[PDB]
Amino acid sequence: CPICRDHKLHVDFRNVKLLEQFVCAHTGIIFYAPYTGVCVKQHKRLTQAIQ
Amino acid sequence: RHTAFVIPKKNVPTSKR
Amino acid sequence: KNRAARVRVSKGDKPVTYEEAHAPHYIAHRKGWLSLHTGNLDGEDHAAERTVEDVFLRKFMWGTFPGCLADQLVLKRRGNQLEICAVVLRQLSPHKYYFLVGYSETLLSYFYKCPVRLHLQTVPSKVVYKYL
Amino acid sequence: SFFTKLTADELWKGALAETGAGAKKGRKKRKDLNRGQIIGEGRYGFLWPGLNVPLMKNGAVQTIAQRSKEEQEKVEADMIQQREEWDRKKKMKVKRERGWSGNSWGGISLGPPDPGPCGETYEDFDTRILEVRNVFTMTAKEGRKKSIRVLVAVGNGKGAAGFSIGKATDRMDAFRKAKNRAVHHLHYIERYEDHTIFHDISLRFKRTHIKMKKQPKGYGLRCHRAIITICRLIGIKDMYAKVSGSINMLSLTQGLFRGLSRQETHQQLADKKGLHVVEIREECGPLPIVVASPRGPLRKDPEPEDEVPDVKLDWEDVKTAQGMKRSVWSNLKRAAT
Amino acid sequence: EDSTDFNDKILNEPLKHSDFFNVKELFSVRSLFDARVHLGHKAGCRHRFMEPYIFGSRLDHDIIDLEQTATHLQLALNFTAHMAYRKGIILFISRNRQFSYLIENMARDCGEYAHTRYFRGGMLTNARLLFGPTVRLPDLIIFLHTLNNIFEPHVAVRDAAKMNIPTVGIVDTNCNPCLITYPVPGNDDSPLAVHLYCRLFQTAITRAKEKRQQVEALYRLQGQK
Amino acid sequence: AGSRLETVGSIFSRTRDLVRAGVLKEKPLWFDVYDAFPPLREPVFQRPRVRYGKAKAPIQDIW
RNA sequence: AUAUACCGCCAUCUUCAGCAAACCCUGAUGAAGGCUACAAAGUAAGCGCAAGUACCCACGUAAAGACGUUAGGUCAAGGUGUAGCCC
Ligand SMILES: [K+]
Ligand SMILES: [K+]
Ligand SMILES: [K+]
Ligand SMILES: [Mg+2]
Ligand SMILES: [Mg+2]
Ligand SMILES: [Mg+2]
Ligand SMILES: [Mg+2]
Ligand SMILES: [Mg+2]
Ligand SMILES: [Mg+2]
Ligand SMILES: [Mg+2]
Ligand SMILES: [Mg+2]
Ligand SMILES: [Zn+2]
Repeated sequence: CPICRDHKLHVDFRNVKLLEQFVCAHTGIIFYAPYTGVCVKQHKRLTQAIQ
Repeated sequence: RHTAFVIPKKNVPTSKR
Repeated sequence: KNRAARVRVSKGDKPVTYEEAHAPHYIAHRKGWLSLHTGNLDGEDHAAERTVEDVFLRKFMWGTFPGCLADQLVLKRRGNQLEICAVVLRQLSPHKYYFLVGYSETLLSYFYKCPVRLHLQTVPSKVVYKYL
Repeated sequence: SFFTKLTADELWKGALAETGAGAKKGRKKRKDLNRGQIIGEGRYGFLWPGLNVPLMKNGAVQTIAQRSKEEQEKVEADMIQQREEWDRKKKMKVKRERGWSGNSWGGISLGPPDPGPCGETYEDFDTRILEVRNVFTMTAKEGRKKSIRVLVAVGNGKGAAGFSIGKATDRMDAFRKAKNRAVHHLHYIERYEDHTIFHDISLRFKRTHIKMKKQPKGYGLRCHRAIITICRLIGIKDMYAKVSGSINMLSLTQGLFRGLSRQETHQQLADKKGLHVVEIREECGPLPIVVASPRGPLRKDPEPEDEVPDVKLDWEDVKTAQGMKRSVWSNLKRAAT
Repeated sequence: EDSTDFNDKILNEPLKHSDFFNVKELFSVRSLFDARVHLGHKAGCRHRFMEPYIFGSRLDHDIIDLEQTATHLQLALNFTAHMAYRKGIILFISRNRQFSYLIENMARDCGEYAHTRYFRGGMLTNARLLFGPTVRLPDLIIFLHTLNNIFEPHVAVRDAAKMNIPTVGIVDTNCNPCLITYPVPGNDDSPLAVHLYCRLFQTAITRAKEKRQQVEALYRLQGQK
Repeated sequence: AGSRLETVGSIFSRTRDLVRAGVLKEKPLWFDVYDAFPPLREPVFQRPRVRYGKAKAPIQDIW
């Protein structure tokens, strides 16, 4: 998936520029996993880091 | 397998009067 | 339908030379012969021997100058001289042409026991008469 | 016998059998064997001065020499390796970006249209295939004749887009005809805020029904895959569309362009009625947003307020608003489009 | 630096005047009436899109409202003059064989082009193949007759619109004016009417060309000094 | 070049829109003239229909 | 062995005049279709016919005769793909 294919992308609550890519800029909702294709494991880590 | 292969080519300069 | 020595019509992208563009019924009308000797004149002999020699010389030159010949050979015989006129391309270096000329003339002179000469005319590319 | 041998062209023409009755009514690859061969190189490994080796060495003319058995083995082995590498490159397969499905032509890009004769260019336009069909016609002599019919769409992503059909015996010729012709039949599509349509569009073209809904930003393209392709060429980012009746690709494409080209902008509505066009957004509260004002005089009499509008409603829209629409296939999660 | 002043004094200046070439002095409702421009075809031949321009029917013979003819003719002549002023290519078209010779002479005299012969398929939509890749198409097409000789619209009306070429056209009561850019309702049969049209367009084009030379010459004299 | 869809709008609207969209690099020679002195009616293609029922032509007899 | 993998050389309609790239237009941009000379959408390189040439003429006779049709004929002219035999 997009997160797991690049080992230099780190899902961290401080790396906000990466987290913004998984949030809708118009509605503020977090994209569901099939939208971007991230696996369930990384989608949970993204949801926790975003929160 | 897949066969919808796009292969672009152009005619040869063999049309000159 | 007749087939012999006919380059058939295509999509207009096949370049043909002047010789290739004329069917057999144009021989002596619009195109000449590729070999001239006295063997086929009335009352002359040794037509069979001249023919075998011509067939060999064409194969020899084709494989001796691979990818260089831009047209068919013209074979001429006067007395016991044998002149080979060939139109070649300008891809090989001149040194290799001079080597192959000195090599082929000498080898053929000893093979057919007669003075053989090779005249080369170079062209930048195969002369196109029409696109069939 | 030396006199029974033939040339390479004659040998390949026979072995390939590209011509023949078997290849006429639907009833092996050539290899150039003179490719890596060097004039003068033979099995015995002789070094001919002036042919396969330099004529002069150290200012002196070289003499006839012959490579040693070991040195000739390396030359032979090196030539076989050079052959495998050359052949390996051909077996390498290019990574194709598939279209709607793996083996379909639909959705695949064809690149920009070819530059016109008068130095005209179309680098700003992208081309997409919508349909490839093998059409057959019966002829007196040959019988069942095979041809190709292609439908392609072009667009610059900024409102200018068009489509065209291409027909030819060969597929690549049909591709050329279609995309070069489409760039001369361009529509201009008005876009609201450069991302959606100006209003809901509902039309029928022949037997194909298309219903399009204006959507806010971030909604995406939730439409028939062919409509998604065309919307990307036009520059529409957010829209919902539903296709009903016949799903004929050509009628779908032609119907889509008719509806999108016949839409009324907000400025055209303001000029036609001589009134302000005011937009109300729930995210902006009761703030009235004027989107268009009439360039001519402004009317003084309000628009008549009919207590009950006599507009025809779509049962699918009403049934969905009442929570009575039940479908396991609606509102499914999908990849970003 | 100097190009903007050129295009501003020569190309943009005439577009700021309602009648820069004074084409309203070339005709009047009376002169059109004396040329029988108001006589139309019988009511049984009327085209539906011509009803707005018809004053009425006098004993089953449609009468063309010359008040509208005058306003349409004013716009058509004004547009033709501006295009001649801008050095546009003007092509006259007409399949009426009674006036073929007249129209070809008028085109040669005003320095423009005529096509009164059989119109071959693709003269406009396939011109680059018929003439050459660098051929320049007409900037304006003037139909003195919009119908071909089987009483159908001349194919060039459709093809001029396809190639986005504006068209001026005399439209009789049996003609279809929907695709004509500047239609002029009028009689296209009587020699007096056709002769009047040829004089008006020829004079409008000749004046505009002389005006372009007067303005250019004056612009150059003032430029040096 | 210009769109050849002669039944979609008019030569003016099609030209104006393609000029906006940057498709046409230059405006044609006639565009500025049309804009300054437009025709009374925008030349839009229309399909002629026969009249049915009680529809009649509004042409009156001249007496 | 396979002419039903083919080159090569041919039969046949042909004692024919048609074939066709590249475009354009019509049919709502469907499979498809495209002429009227007081002409109404077709333009067409090239190929064939024709013209030239051979024989005693400009006549005649030869020669020529495209694209396609019959998986037509020939693996036994020669060559050759595939398969098979190698005391
Ligand atoms: K055969
Ligand atoms: K054989
Ligand atoms: K065999
Ligand atoms: Mg025969
Ligand atoms: Mg697959
Ligand atoms: Mg009339
Ligand atoms: Mg057979
Ligand atoms: Mg004769
Ligand atoms: Mg014969
Ligand atoms: Mg002949
Ligand atoms: Mg058989
Ligand atoms: Zn993952």
